Amino acid sequence: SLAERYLQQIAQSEALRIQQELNYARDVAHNLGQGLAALPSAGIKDRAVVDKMMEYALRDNPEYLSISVIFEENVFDGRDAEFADQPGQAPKGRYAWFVDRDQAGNYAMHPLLSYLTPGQGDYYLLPQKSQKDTLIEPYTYAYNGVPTLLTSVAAPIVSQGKLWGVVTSDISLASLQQKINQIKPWEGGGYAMLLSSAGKVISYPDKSQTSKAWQGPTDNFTSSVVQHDDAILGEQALVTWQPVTIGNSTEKWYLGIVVPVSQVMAAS
Amino acid sequence: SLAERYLQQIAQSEALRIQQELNYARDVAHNLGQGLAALPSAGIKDRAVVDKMMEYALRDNPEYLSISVIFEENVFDGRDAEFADQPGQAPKGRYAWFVDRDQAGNYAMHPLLSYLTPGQGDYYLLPQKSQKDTLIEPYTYAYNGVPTLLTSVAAPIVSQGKLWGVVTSDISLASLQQKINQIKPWEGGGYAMLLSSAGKVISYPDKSQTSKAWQGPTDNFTSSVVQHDDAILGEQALVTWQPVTIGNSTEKWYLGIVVPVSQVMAA
Repeated sequence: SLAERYLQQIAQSEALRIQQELNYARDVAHNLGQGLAALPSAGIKDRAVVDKMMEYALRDNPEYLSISVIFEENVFDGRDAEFADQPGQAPKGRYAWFVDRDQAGNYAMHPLLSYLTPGQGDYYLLPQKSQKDTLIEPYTYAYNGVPTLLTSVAAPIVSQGKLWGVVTSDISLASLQQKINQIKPWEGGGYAMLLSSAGKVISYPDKSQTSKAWQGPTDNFTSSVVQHDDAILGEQALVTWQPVTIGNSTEKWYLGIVVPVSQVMAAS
Repeated sequence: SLAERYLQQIAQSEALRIQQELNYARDVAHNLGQGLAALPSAGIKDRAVVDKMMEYALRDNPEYLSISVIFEENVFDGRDAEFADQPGQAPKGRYAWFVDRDQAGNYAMHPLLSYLTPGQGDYYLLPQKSQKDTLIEPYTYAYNGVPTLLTSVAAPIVSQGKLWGVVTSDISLASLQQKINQIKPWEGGGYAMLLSSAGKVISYPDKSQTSKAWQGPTDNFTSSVVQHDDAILGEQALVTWQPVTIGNSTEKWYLGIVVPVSQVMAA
């Protein structure tokens, strides 16, 4: 049907827009990583140089929560054992650090205490093993004493067959929701929703649903158009899903478009 | 009008896909540039470090022709005078270099001899003046002795108020054409076109129009659908235009979608 193809095409356009936002974040992390891997080749072995490069990347991205960098064991300078148990360092002396902004807006380095533990540390552990770009399931981190729901857009660092580590761009769920809730897919109405790979809510007009498992209408996040009793719109709605993918990832997120049957069938 | 709106939506999706590809190149150049500007701040003043980061950016982008970096005068190391008027260097001893691949496939650094000359050097001169990301009008450079049509995706380096220079990702027009000509906007049929800001043909299914001016019926590059006799399709066709923009560029390219009227009149 012509209406349903048009609806499918709207969903495609909107998934491409949000895909551009997430790829931008992947690119910041991926391109920062390629430059960091060039440093040992050029004879630069000073971890303060990595700190400054990470700082300038965060500086250029004022809405990001932080940038995180994890090199593989010893590959940067060979000195993980010297840092191993010193105060304020990361587990086993690894170059595993992130940069964020303080309450005054100046830039601070903090060690990645979580990077070896399953769950919290998946921003490192999952892409380290797959060597694939990865949109990480939503989780929580306290920045300046404020619990914050976020995702990480993680990019393995691969060059000349060698894994150098992982770089991530750390993105608040709120900032994503700010873009998704602007989407008005049909004559200034309807709404858009965004779901993770595991089907966790990234953005839904009922913010109380954030980070929770979706328990609703999808038939395996189909591209087909399906009619549902929608609680946000309070009427019969048409729903279609489109995938969102970054870099070389094989997994995906799902953008959903929801429009009222009344305004669609009636426009005909 | 529902058919019109769908056609417009198709153009918007195809435009977004091309725009993602051009923005990937903008990002390569922009993000390298931010890393390079960090280096003096960290005490690195060795031009060989810049060489290596450029090489690693090109290595990660085997399809690109080269990556070019032009620093502003003396901003990296203050030593331009020590490199000035030596053969093998760029004009005035500037850090102005590109990296490319040999016929053997290994990486070589070459000076940007043209960075101050109007026309050939616009990849530097135009973004240095506007300080905006810029899709450079298509031009020619002899890589390894072979004239090649390319565009440069140019990203001025700005950090904490200061212009540090310009980085560019240099892309062959052939690779862009190879992507535009796979676009089949309708049922597997029709085609897509790409005009530069100046109306030069970036991509048109007749490649002999490449880089030439477009003396065709564009309606102020309107989203509005317009009907025209089309030579490529050989029938009445519907045309619609959508902008394509990178970074903070104020200028844009235009993707045109062209589909036969007979197949749109179907539904």
